[PDB]
Amino acid sequence: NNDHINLKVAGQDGSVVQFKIKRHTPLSKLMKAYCERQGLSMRQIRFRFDGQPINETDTPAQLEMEDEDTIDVFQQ
Amino acid sequence: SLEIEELARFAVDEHNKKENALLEFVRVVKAKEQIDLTQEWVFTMYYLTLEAKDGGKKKLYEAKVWVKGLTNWKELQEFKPV
Repeated sequence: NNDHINLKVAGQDGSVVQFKIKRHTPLSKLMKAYCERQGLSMRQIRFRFDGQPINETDTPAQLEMEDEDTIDVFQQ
Repeated sequence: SLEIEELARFAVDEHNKKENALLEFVRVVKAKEQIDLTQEWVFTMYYLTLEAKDGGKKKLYEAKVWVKGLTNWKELQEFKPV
């Protein structure tokens, strides 16, 4: 329960897509799910959190993300 | 919003069939889609606030609708008043 957090992925188009994820699940899972959800390809978008780029291997916990935080997505 | 009304209609229809009711589906007042990545299988939860005339009288109803996988590729789980 406290191992789960809610996260938002915000696009330049003003689209917001919301995820519930375990803290130690790699962010890759959320990225690929976001891509399939939005009809996008990974090779053409990049993710940032607090202005810094995100690795697929990174977890929410390593980035000290908290409930309700936002990841931002841009065209590559 | 269209894809969401088609869900809200289903929520109402299942409330009626699960409880022998005659609710009048109006429209979606509020809607959140949340993609749940906590399990081996991805699923999507919908959290819908829709209004429906009970006995013709306007009232506000909360609905949770479970969906296997992602939307762009169904089961009612709760339906109550506020």
